[PDB]
Amino acid sequence: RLKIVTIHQEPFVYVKPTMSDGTCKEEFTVNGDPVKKVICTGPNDGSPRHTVPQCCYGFCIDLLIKLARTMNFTYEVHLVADGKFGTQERVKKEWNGMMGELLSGQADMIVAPLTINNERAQYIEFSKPFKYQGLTILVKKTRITGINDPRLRNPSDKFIYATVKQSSVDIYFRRQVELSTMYRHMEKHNYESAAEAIQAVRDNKLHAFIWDSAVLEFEASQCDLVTTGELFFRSGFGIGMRKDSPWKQNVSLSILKSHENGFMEDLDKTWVRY
Amino acid sequence: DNHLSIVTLEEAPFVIVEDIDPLTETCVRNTVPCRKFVKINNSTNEGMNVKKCCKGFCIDILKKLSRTVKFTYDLYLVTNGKHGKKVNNVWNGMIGEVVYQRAVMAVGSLTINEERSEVVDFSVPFVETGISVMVSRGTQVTGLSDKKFQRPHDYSPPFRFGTVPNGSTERNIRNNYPYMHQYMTRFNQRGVEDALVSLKTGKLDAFIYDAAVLNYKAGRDEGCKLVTIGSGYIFATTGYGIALQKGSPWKRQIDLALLQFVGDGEMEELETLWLTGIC
Ligand SMILES: O=C(Nc1ccccc1)N[C@H]1C[C@H](C(=O)O)Nc2cc(Cl)cc(Cl)c21
Ligand SMILES: N[C@@H](CCC(=O)O)C(=O)O
Repeated sequence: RLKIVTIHQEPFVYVKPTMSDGTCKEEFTVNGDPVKKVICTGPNDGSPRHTVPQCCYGFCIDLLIKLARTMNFTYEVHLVADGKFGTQERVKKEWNGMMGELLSGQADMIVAPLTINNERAQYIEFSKPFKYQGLTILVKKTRITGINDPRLRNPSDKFIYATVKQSSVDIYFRRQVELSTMYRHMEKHNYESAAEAIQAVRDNKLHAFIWDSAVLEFEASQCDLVTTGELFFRSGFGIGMRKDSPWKQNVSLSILKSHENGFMEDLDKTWVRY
Repeated sequence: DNHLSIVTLEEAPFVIVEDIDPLTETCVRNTVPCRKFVKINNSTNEGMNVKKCCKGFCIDILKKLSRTVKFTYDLYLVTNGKHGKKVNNVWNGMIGEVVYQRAVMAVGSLTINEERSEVVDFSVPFVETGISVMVSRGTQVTGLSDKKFQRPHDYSPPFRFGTVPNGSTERNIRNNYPYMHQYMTRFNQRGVEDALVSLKTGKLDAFIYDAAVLNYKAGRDEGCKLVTIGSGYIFATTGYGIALQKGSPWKRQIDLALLQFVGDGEMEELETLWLTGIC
């Protein structure tokens, strides 16, 4: 049985408690199909982290079930114990989150919206992307062309834009010299969570929210808000495996086959488009 | 040795071929040397390598990889076919050049798909692509699965739609939708420019083709009349990748270098420099 690590990240992985008999509540998609759910063990919340069975489903779980059937492997799913995707932190840096669990052997496969980047690829093997990634901008149903719009490039208090404090976006902007002016503007307005930032766009307190395009398109599926402009800072989400994994070739070939036959587009229409 | 044979193929704006300055015989500005084999006549296979110059999105990527990965190269334009097709069990095109060890890598608008990945290794995708559908503004098509495409003779008159054959897009249609594929062949287009003219003049209702190229053409279309359905919607999302020989020693550093370019914002910048559209 392959040990799969995942993380709570809607709409790719939903995490919900089991029902009172320990099963997962039977539910259905917008297209009218039953939601496939797997039990995923993980923490519940300087407090003890009691690990309990929970119900996991979404884009990434649908993909896992496909891969498992297609490549004839068995699996057990758990939620990353420290709640993190995976950054190198110094104690001699060490990987936390899903990256550290994969490298330590606590997981054999990362199945999650794990952004492909150079730092992680130095240490692990990514598949070909199962979903292409980028940033976009969430606004009230307001035109912004994207990262090169004058109201972003030349910021003023008349048009407030922000992201999530300490997020990957926050870090990414701090890193590029050319984004210095936008970074300092966001720094004055960044929110503690995505949910709060999205609520502030609804309430005309934040005019534009810079965040992952898949999440933001998922959000615009409620609609008073919309995504706007061209995507920017694009990359992809891939399945993560150790360098030695005998699965990596067929995992990546299966992902190509699922893009090419429309399986992946179906996933987008079930979980991201509405 | 770090001097590599690399094959490419003209397809603007990814690879743009220009004539060399004949006095100086040196490529300047943002271009690099690239040669093309041209036959003397139709009686024999004798030919000459013409010295030409190449530029574009993929050429800037090649130049950056040459610097960071530390190699030099002899860039040539493929003349045995185009991107890559298996004909009578023999790959031609850029894929064939790599499969048969005439090129260490293939750099261009080369789509990553499953069948090509069985015979070559691909780098990480360095730009997103897939299949899009271009129409004249107002033509209604829901997507590839529109029954105007799937069951074309359910409609009178039938929808007129085609692709440029022998690439990844036709391969996908042929595999997924056999009735649609056999129907489209009568609308096969010799190239993208032919197809765009056929669309603008009403001789074709839809043109199905590589998403990166179609969305670049829509952005440049005089009058902004040619559009990709959805709003640049991409079916069968994939990417352009560098093709390398199976088990190539260069793949790891190429991969890491391309991801470094992403991480430093340079791919975003290249995308804005070459692929921006007026429309
Ligand atoms: O930065 C974050 N989370 C975060 C939130 C609050 C504080 C710190 C971090 N998530 C990003 C990056 C994450 C990754 O691959 O590291 N993938 C990933 C995938 C999707 Cl689908 C959406 C996002 Cl936003 C993200
Ligand atoms: N980029 C395509 C060619 C154009 C197409 O068929 O869409 C390929 O690599 O085959």
